[PDB]
Amino acid sequence: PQLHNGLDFSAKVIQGSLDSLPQEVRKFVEGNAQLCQPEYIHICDGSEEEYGRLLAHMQEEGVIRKLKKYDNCWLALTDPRDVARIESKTVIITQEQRDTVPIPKSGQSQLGRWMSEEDFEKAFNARFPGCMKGRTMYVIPFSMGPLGSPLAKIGIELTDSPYVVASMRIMTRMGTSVLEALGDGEFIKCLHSVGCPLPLKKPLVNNWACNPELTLIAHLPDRREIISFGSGYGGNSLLGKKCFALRIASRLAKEEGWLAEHMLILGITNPEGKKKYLAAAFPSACGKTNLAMMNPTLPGWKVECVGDDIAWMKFDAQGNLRAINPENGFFGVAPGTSVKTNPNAIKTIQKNTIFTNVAETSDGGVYWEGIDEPLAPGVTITSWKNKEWRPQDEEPCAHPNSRFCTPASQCPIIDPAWESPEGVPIEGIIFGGRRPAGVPLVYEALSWQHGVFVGAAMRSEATAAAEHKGKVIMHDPFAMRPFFGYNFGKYLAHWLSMAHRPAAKLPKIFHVNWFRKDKNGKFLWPGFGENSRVLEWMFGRIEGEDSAKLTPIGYVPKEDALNLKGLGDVNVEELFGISKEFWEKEVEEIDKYLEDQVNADLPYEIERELRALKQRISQM
Ligand SMILES: Nc1nc2c(ncn2[C@@H]2O[C@H](COP(=O)(O)OP(=O)(O)OP(=O)(O)O)[C@@H](O)[C@H]2O)c(=O)[nH]1
Ligand SMILES: O=C([O-])C(=O)[O-]
Ligand SMILES: [Mn+2]
Ligand SMILES: [Mn+2]
Ligand SMILES: [Mn+2]
Repeated sequence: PQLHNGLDFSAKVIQGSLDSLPQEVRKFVEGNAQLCQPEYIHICDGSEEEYGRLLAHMQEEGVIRKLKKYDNCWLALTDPRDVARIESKTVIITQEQRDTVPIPKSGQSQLGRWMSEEDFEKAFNARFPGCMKGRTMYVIPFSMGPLGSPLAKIGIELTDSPYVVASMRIMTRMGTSVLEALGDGEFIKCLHSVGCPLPLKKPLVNNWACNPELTLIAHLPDRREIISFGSGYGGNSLLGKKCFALRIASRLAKEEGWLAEHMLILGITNPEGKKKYLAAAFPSACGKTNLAMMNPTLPGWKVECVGDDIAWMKFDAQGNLRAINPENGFFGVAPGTSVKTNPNAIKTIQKNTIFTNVAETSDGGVYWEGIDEPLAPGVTITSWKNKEWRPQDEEPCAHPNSRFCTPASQCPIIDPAWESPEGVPIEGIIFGGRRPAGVPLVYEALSWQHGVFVGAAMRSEATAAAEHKGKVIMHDPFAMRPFFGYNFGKYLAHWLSMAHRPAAKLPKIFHVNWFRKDKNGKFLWPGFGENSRVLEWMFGRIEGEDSAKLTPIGYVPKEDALNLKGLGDVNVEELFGISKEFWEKEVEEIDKYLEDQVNADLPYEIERELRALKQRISQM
């Protein structure tokens, strides 16, 4: 079948067989092996023996360090330039720009970066040829969602980073059994490279292979391809997560009639023995993980975690909105995690966990801002910059977007239906973001269409999860601004169309704000475990309790309708204060944003809600 072989990479396979691969999978492996020119090919089997060799490899290359204080925990330190997502270098390629983003009326679009095929071809050909020279190409077969389940989606990620392989083993279901389930079926093509071919032209920082200058994360939904170059950080390199399960999947969901959202899924049980499931979309670094693992302070209440970041939802034959968590672990923000804020996370991350960019203690432990644990005398701290660090410096010991990567099955409060292929029934959806002023603690939408408008109007302070600085209040509708895989106007019409479904049991929609501050600049709400008091009110509202009061922005709890026992000091007046002056400016900014950014793709029912809210505020 060949004249000089040349295209047969069988001699370079150090684990597995190209013969054992399905036809379309081998073509994908061999085609990119010809282009990237790796020295070795490793077909992953997901075994414990393989994971051990990958760790020892990384440890011999100075990529990770063993945290001897815990059981099978490891620390990785990255280049300070490769620490988070880069929204400005995350592009979607479609034939028509209108399929990716609405055509803005004035400025440029904030709802996604579109790039033509012709432009991406030039960018691709300038990066990937020979990019894996001297390195191993790992072939990761992985499933998003329970293996063998009909709703699960399968991908193949090619990467030259063992750090990516080890993280994908935690965050997805990967190995030989996925190739057996895939067969000749369709799979999502994922290609990743750190962009540092050997021999090294440039010296690496902290032994972290990356190419910041050429970083590009590209999505080709028409070709079911994800192509990532230059970055090793999880959001850019774990292509099953944000790239697949949110950006690519949101477009497939639009085409197939389901939903892919940036949401946690939890189950909450009340003292009367009743349990309901809730989903919550908060922007990055705005509280999803802490809410989904919450230890409630109300007696008789129990929270269980289905997932903390991504939800795939679909109406069943009975009209229930059912959700699954397609992920296999948690990729959570480390700073702020303590026994008092998220004790269930502390119990989880003590074994089989990979930490990135946190501080190391001299006795083999971890440290970060907000850990709230004193160290023993003589224990010294090494910062994420691999330097000596004292508590009286200015640099934090851990990067603000440092992460743990831990298996979901180790969480003490993991929900017993978290791997159920039928999903869990959602009865409530929660929106919310970081708003230091104006936005009350919690309110309830007036209808399904008003609730969609509430999601579309979400604003929040910038965080360390992306490249945004200044804590400026940005728009982040549905917490999905960095993750839309298609036109945001069509996304809104997709959400609105669910109210047309026959026998659809539409959940209630709430909006919360844990982050409101007083005149002094400190938080008015204790949050974390105390957020169970807000969830209690939502639970009763779903049951139909008459505990709400009508306001121009929606329903708020009645007086003495929230359980505030054990606090008392809470300035309830400022937690639910609705200033006409604040909200007149808020609707103006929402109006200017929706008019410019969504333009002719803005559904009329969203504009009608904007006009209705503007009228109710003027009547105050
Ligand atoms: N004041 C206050 N801070 C909170 C609360 N919940 C979480 N935080 C802090 O906000 C930061 C982000 O919390 P996470 O739960 O990790 O945010 P996330 O939504 O899961 O973010 P991603 O994983 O990037 O999607 C953490 O450092 C927490 O300490 C809260 O209820 N009140
Ligand atoms: O990493 C995440 O979950 C993010 O950036 O939202
Ligand atoms: Mn997230
Ligand atoms: Mn999280
Ligand atoms: Mn309608």
